[PDB]
Amino acid sequence: KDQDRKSRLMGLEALKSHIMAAKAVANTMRTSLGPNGLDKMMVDKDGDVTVTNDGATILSMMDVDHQIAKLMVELSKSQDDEIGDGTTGVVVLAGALLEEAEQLLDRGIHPIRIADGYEQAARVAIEHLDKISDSVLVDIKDTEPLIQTAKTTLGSKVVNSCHRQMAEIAVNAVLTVADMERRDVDFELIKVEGKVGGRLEDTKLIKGVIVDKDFSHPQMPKKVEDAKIAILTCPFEPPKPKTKHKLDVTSVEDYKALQKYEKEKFEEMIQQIKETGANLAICQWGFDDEANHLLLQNNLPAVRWVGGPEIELIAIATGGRIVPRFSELTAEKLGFAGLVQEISFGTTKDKMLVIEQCKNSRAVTIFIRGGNKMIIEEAKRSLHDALCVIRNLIRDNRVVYGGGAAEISCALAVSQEADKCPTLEQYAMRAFADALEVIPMALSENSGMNPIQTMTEVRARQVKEMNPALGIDCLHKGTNDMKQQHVIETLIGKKQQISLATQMVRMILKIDDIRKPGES
Amino acid sequence: STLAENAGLNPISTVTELRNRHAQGEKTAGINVRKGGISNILEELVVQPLLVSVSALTLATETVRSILKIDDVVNTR
Amino acid sequence: VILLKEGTDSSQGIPQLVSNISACQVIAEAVRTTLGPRGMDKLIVDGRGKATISNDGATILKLLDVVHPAAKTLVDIAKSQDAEVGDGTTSVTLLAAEFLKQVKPYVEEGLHPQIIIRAFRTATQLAVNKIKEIAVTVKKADKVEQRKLLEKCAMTALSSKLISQQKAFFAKMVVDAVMMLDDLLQLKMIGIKKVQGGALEDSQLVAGVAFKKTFSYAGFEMQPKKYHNPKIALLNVELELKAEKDNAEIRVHTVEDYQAIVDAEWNILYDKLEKIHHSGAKVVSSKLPIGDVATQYFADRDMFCAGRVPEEDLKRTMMACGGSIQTSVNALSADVLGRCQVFEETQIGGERYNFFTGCPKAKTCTFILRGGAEQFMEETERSLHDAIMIVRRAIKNDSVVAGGGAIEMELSKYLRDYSRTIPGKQQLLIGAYAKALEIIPRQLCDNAGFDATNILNKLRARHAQGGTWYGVDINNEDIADNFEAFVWEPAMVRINALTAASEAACLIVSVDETIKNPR
Ligand SMILES: Nc1ncnc2c1ncn2[C@@H]1O[C@H](COP(=O)(O)OP(=O)(O)O)[C@@H](O)[C@H]1O
Ligand SMILES: Nc1ncnc2c1ncn2[C@@H]1O[C@H](COP(=O)(O)OP(=O)(O)O)[C@@H](O)[C@H]1O
Repeated sequence: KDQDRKSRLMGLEALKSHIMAAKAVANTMRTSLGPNGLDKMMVDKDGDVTVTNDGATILSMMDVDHQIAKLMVELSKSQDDEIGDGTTGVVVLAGALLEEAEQLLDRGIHPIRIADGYEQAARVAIEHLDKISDSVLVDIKDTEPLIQTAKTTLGSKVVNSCHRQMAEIAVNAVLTVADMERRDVDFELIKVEGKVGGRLEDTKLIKGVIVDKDFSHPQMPKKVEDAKIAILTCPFEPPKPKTKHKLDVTSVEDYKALQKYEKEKFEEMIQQIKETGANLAICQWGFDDEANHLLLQNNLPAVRWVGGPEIELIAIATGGRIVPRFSELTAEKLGFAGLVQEISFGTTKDKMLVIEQCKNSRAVTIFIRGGNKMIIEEAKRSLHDALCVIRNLIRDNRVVYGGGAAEISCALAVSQEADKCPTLEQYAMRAFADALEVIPMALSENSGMNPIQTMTEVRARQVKEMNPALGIDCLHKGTNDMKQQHVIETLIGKKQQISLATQMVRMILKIDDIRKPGES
Repeated sequence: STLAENAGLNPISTVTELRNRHAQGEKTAGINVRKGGISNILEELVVQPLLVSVSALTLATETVRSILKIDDVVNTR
Repeated sequence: VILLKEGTDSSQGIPQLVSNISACQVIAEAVRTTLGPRGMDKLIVDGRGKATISNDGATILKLLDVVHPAAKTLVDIAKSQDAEVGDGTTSVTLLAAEFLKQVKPYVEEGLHPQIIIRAFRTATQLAVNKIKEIAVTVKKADKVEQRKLLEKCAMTALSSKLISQQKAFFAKMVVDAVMMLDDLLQLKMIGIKKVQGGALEDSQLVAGVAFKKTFSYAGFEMQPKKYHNPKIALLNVELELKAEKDNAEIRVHTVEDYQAIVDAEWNILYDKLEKIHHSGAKVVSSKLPIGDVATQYFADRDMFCAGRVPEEDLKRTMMACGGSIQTSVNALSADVLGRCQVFEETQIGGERYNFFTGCPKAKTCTFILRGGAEQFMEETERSLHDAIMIVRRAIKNDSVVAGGGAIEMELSKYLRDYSRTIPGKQQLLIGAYAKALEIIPRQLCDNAGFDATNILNKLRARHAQGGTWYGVDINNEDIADNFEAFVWEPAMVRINALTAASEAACLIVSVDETIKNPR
C-alpha cells in the first residue's frame, strides 16, 4: 500500500546523500567546539530566544527531519551520560570520518570494508591513549587536585564568575553519595535544582533532601535536633482536604459547630504529637495561626504547604513513611534525621527546608542560585560536566592531556600502523588519522588562527621537538604543552568519544536505502 | 594503480599490497603484466634506467610549479 | 463511444511476462544487500515518521507491502517461508528473481513460458535429489559431545565481531540458554535484556524472567526477597497515594465532613489493598507504579511488592509461572496467581533484578548483556539471535549441508553437466537454472566487500576438481571448506528454499495476462 511516491535511491548516490546530511550536522557544530566556540541562536517553538554553544543543547533543539541526522542526535543522547564534555567532538569526528569516506567510495571501496578499517584503527587509537595517560589520585584519596582540574573546564561556561565555589561543591557531593575506595559513583543520586535570586556564589550542597518550604511559624526552632519526623497528608488541626476547600457555609447552626471543632481538635491533634512523640511534623497542607500557638510552647517544629510529590521525596531520603490518616499514626512510621534546619538567604526570606543526616548520606542535591534564569540553566549544564568529569576521574584515575594533543598522537600511531595492514582497509586507516585531526584543526580555526599551520606545527613538535604529546593553545596563553596549562580530559572520555563516533559511522555506512511511502 | 588496472588486477589492492611489501622489502616488488600479478621484478629482468624516473619527477614538478604560478592569462594583440 | 475495455486495463503476451520479471527484480534489490550476517541494513519509515532499522529480509518485506501484482506473489511466498521456518526468505526471494532474469532473454526470443516451467520443475527435483545424496548427518562425529560442536557453530556467527576476544564466554551462553529449554524450542521464548556499562564477560544468563526493576519507592528492610512457593500476582493496578486511578475529591463547608472524606479516601484504597491480602498473593507486582503508602501496608502485613514491571516481562513470567494478568484487583484469586520454585533478588551491576527460577511452566529464560555502549550490545543482540537459531537448528535436523553458497555451486555443477546430456530446449534452461544459483555466493562476496569474480572463479574451479563443501568465507577474502569450518545449514530447509523459489517463479512465468475490474 502507498507504493506511489515511495522513496527509492541506492548505491553511491544514496551513501553520498546520507554523508551529505551528517556533514551538515557536523559543520553546524564544528564552529561551536571549544571555549572559543561560536554560539548558536536557538528560537523555541513558543517564541523564546536563547544563545549558547553547548553541543548537547544544540542537538536537542536541532529538529532535523532527515533520518540519518536523527541517528546522530540519538548517539549524543547516550554520550551525555558517559563522556559529558566532548559531545561536539563525537559529531565533529563522525562528520570528518564520513567526509574522508567519500574520497574512498570514489576509489571503489565498499562501505562495510571502510567500517572494518575504522574499527581496526579505533582499537589502535584506544590502545595508544592508555600509553600516553597519567594518573592524579593513584593510591590515595585526595581532594585538592580534584577541585583544581574540574575548575578549569567550568571556567568556559557562565559559572566563570564563581567557578571556584562550584568545584568544591561537586567534590563533596560525589564524595558523599559514593566512596572513593569502591570507585562506583551513581550520577542518578546527584540531583540538580535551582531558583532565581541571589548569585552563583550562593549555590549549596544539601547532604540529604531539600524542598523550598518554610516552617509553620517563624518562631519555630531554626534547628531541629530530635529524630522524630511525622509525615502526614493532613495537618494536625481540624482536617481539610488536599485538593480544594470551597468554603460555602449554609447557616449559623453549622458555623458555630465549626468553632467547637477548633478548640476540640486543635488540642487533640497537637496532643497526638506528644502521645507519639513527633517533633518535625511534615504535612501537605499548612497550619493555621491557632496550631502555631500550641506548637511554639512545646517547641514542636512543623512544615507547611508541602506539595504532592514533595512529600515522597523526604520519606525516601529520611527513610520515613507517609501517614495519610491520623488513625494510622505510630512511632515506626516516623522519619529519621540528624539535624533539620532553616536556611534564610539573607534579606531574601526563602526559608528552604533542609533535612540533613549529619553525615555522608546516599542522597545529595546541588541547588544553583542566580540572578538570571538564562545564566542558571547554562550553569546547571556546566556543573553537569563536572559531575561526569569527577565520576570518570574516580572510576579511572588515568587521564590524557586535552587541547587536541591526544587526537594528534593517535593520528601518528594510526598512520604508522596503517602500513602494517595489507588489505583495502589501509586506505581507511589513513583516513581515520586525518579525521582525528579535525578536532584540533577545529579549535585552531575557532581561535582565529591558521588551522593547518597550527596543526602540523604541533605534530612536528610531537616528533622533532619532543616525544611527549603537546596540544594547541586555543586560549592564547603562553604556549603549547597543555600539561603546563592544566587542561586534561578523562581517559574514559576520549575512549568513548572516538568509539561512539566510529560506531555511528559504521551504522551510517551500513545503510544504503531509506524507504518511506508517500501520500497519494 | 594504472598498471594494475591495465593488467586486469584491482587498482587498490595491488598498490595497497605493494605498499606493505615495500615497507617490509625493497623496490624489487612491482607489477608484472607478463604473468598477471605481483612478482619480484628484479627476477623478471624488467628494469629501467634512473634518469627516466628522475627526469620525470624533475620536469613534471617544474611544470606543476609553473602552472600553479599562473594567476591569470591576458589576451594581447 | 462503444468500446470493450472502458477502463478495463489489460495487456497480454510476452510484454506482460517481461513486465512482471522486472517488477520481481525490484523486490530482490530491496533485499539483495541484506544477504548474510554482515549484510547492509535498511532504513524504513512508517507514516508517523517512526524509523525502523533492520537487516532481516523477512522484516523488510512485511513493512514494504508493494502494490504490484507480481511482487505480491514473492512477498506472500516469502512470508509463508518466514512463518514456517523464519529463515531463508532472502534466498527464496533472490533465487526466484534470478530464475526469472536468466530466462528473460529466452522469453524475448519467442520461447514459450510453459517450456520454461518444465525446466524448473525438472531441475528442482534433480537438485533436491542431489542434496539428499550429498548431505551428511552429524550427531556424534569424532566422539565429541554435542555441547562442544554447537559451541563451534555459535562462535562461527560471532567470529570477527565486537566480542571476538571474549566469544568463548558468549558462545557458552547460547548453548546454555538453548539447553535450558524443553523439547519445544522457540526463539521468542529466550528473551534478552541490555545493561549499559561493565565488561563484556559480565553478561549474565538468568534462568527465568529478568527486568531492570526501576521500582525505587520506599519498602527497604522489609519485603523478604526469598520465597519457596509464593503465590505470584500479576496486575495493572496503580496503588499510589497521589494516583489518578485511586483518589477522592469532595468539596463542602462542614469541616466535620472532611474528617470522613480524607478517611474515606484511604478506606477505598484499603478495600483494594485488603483484597490483595485476602487473595493470598505473596510476590505482588503490577505494571503501573505503586506508592510509598501501599508499600507500608505490604510491610506491615509481611508481603512482597515490586511494581513498574513491563508488560512483556510480566507476560513472559505469565507463560513461565502459568498465572494470568488481571487488571482489576477484585478478581485476584488462585485462578490467576502463579507459582515458582526459587525466587531471589540479585545485584547484577549494582541494580536489583528480580527473577523467578524453576517455574512450573519454565520454558523461557533471559540473557542480560553487558558492554561499554548500546552498539556493543545491539550488534551483539543481532548475532546472538541467529546463534540461538543455529544451535536450535543443528539439534532438530541432523542432516545438513555446507553453507556460504557451497551447496549452490555443487548443484550448478550437477545441473550444468546434466543439461548437456538433455537434448532439447531444456538444455539452455537447466543451465540457466544453474547460473541462477550463483547469486547466493555472489552477493555474499559483494555485500562483504570482496571481489566476486576472483572468488567465484576460484570457487567454481575447486568444485570441478572434486570440491563439494567449499564456499564463501565472509571473514577472510578467500574460499574455505564451510563443512570443516562448521558453517552448516539444514538440508530440508534448503530443499524448501529451492522448491518455493521455483514454485514462485513458475507462478510468474505461467502468467501471461493481467485482468483488472474497473473500481
Ligand atoms: N582550556 C582549554 N584549553 C585548550 N583546549 C580546551 C580547553 N577547554 C576545552 N578545550 C578543548 O575543547 C574541546 C571541547 O571541549 P568542551 O567544550 O568541554 O566539549 P564540547 O565542545 O563538546 O562541549 C575539547 O576537545 C578540548 O580539547
Ligand atoms: N558464517 C557464515 N559464513 C558464510 N556464509 C554464511 C554465514 N552465515 C550465514 N551465511 C550465509 O548467508 C545466507 C543467508 O543467511 P540467513 O540470513 O540466515 O538467511 P536469509 O538471508 O534468507 O534471512 C545463507 O545462504 C548462508 O549460506
